[PDB]
Amino acid sequence: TVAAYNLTWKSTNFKTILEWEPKPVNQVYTVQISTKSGDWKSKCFYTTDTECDLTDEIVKDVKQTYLARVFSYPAGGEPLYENSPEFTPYLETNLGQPTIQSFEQVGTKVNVTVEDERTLVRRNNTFLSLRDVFGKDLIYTLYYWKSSSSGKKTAKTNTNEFLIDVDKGENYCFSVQAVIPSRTVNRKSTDSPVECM
Amino acid sequence: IVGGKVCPKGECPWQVLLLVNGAQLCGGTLINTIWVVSAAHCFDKIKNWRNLIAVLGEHDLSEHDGDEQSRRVAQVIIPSTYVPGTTNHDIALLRLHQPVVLTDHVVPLCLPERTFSERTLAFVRFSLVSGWGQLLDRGATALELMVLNVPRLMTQDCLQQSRKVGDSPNITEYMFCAGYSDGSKDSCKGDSGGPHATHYRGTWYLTGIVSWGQGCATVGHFGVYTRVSQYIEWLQKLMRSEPRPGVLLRAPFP
Amino acid sequence: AFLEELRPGSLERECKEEQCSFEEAREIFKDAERTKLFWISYSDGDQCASSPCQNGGSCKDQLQSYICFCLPAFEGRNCETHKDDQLICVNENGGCEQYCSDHTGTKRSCRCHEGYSLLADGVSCTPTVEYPCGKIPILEK
Ligand SMILES: C[C@H](NC(=O)CC(=O)Nc1ccc(C(=N)N)cc1)c1ccc(Oc2cccc(C(=O)O)c2)c(Br)c1
Ligand SMILES: *[C@H]1O[C@H](CO)[C@@H](O)[C@H](O)[C@H]1O
Ligand SMILES: *[C@@H]1O[C@@H](C)[C@@H](O)[C@@H](O)[C@@H]1O
Ligand SMILES: [Ca+2]
Ligand SMILES: [Ca+2]
Ligand SMILES: [Ca+2]
Ligand SMILES: [Ca+2]
Ligand SMILES: [Cl-]
Ligand SMILES: [Cl-]
Ligand SMILES: [Mg+2]
Repeated sequence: TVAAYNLTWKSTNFKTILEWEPKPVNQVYTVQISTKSGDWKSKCFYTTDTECDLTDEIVKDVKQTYLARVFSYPAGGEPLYENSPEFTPYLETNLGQPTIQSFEQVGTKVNVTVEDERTLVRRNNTFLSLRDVFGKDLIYTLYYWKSSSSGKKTAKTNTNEFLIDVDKGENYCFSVQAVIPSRTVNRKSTDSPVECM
Repeated sequence: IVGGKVCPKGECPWQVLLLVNGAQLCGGTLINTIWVVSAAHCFDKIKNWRNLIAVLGEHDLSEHDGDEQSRRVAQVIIPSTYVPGTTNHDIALLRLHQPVVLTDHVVPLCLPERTFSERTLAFVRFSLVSGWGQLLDRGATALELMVLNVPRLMTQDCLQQSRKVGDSPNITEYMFCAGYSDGSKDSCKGDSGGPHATHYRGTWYLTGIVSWGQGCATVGHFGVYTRVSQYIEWLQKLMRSEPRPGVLLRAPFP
Repeated sequence: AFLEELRPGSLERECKEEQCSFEEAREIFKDAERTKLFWISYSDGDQCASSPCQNGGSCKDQLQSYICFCLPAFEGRNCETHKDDQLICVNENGGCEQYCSDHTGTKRSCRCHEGYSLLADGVSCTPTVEYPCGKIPILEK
């Protein structure tokens, strides 16, 4: 057998997949995952895939730090294996692309509402939103501008709504980003699709 | 045991104290009313084979109480492959001359099936190690039974995380590492032969035997334990064997 | 239809209803940054169009990828893994309290160490002796 290599964590809104190399030849894999002090849990038993969905294990506690390892078993005592990098979902998962749910003119102002971003974390029959999981750690940022602007303006919110001042008779365009300001890397989501008045 | 706690009386009921000529020799683990598992290296210097005693229900070596039970050791079975003065195949199976009586203070540890021990118990992070060994590297031994929780490592990790020592013994498939490399906690010389017991879904099982290491709680080093799962079939067949005239039996392995 | 090109520039008519090029969108937004903000998501395409999420799962588009939200009995990138087909001894001891035996062609069975017997649930073990191995009597076994 040959040991797996280039173990990489692929995670967005807590949907977390471990990926590795190489494509197997006369060998199969099994993945294990644990917290620093917990027991090892096996997943993706004797797979020929070079990926393993570990979402159901990391969502038990997104704030814990997980280590995974990929075992190589011959098709025909301890097996060869390789450890993954450590992964702390709360600090490292990519923030998903947001969607502007609605915008409404209330006279000289516009309310812009961000759709609740669904995550893979469950709380008895329902998927928690990004705000349910992050709370005060999550903000949304809005880029807004009128057709004749010399650039764009920025607004920020602790909720999923913005209330901005607009010029009368001007049509505005909007785009939003999910942000975890306390992070140093992977701080922001990609931008939402643009919506215009 | 370095950095552990006193095992409260009756909470390590399978621990065995082995004596030779009435003096402390090693630890052991009771696995049924007649059979004790210990380390082969404990018997390297024995001359008086008829003077071996197993004590069950022991706790405080300075006081005797009505929970202690002593039995003569009738047979000491060691793998023929074991070489005195070396680490590989460090296991001994001891037959008591008369069974001990099971009580609230004397209970055997389960000897598990091999496949269950390999695929389930081996991945339980922590297990307990115990004994009346040294409280510090090369220091005095303990009067009250000590116990310590240690995490297990796969051998590849143990080798990668251990400080290199020139010409150190190989860690074979008949051994496993457990413990801490920060110099805080470990089993020690006087704990040899004692259990490394693993708790799984309400039952405790024998997974290792205190065997060797580089000093005791030495920075950059883990404790090394005999990998009991490799000997299940060997132990089971020998427990069904007829007694022999002499005490020592070097039995074929596998 | 050249007669539709007489109508003034519209993000809705040119980009929403029909597919627009980067230049057409750039003439609407004018600024290079604003056009990039629009272009990064609109040109990316919908990876959920191929309906990758199996077994009743839900797809959510992402940049050059997607995420599948699975029903409780499923897992995997595409909800392809059936949790109900994973009852094997390497998976958390097959749910057995003590011993597990795999049986290809049929379901696994659970067994017990000597001094214990299997309960009616087919997974749990109960002592058959006063002092079974591996239990600590002073802690009420
Ligand atoms: C098996 C035997 N054991 C003993 O004597 C008691 C003992 O070491 N007890 C203990 C328990 C726990 C810890 C702990 N957990 N820190 C430390 C010590 C032992 C035999 C030879 C040894 O070195 C050699 C030398 C030359 C060749 C080879 C060779 O194998 O080729 C190995 C070692 Br090292 C240990
Ligand atoms: C939809 O199609 C396949 C699954 O059939 C998937 O691999 C693609 O990524 C997705 O766009
Ligand atoms: C999307 O989410 C999954 C989990 C199912 O509830 C689907 O019916 C829904 O559309
Ligand atoms: Ca005593
Ligand atoms: Ca339209
Ligand atoms: Ca142009
Ligand atoms: Ca997309
Ligand atoms: Cl949200
Ligand atoms: Cl006796
Ligand atoms: Mg056009």
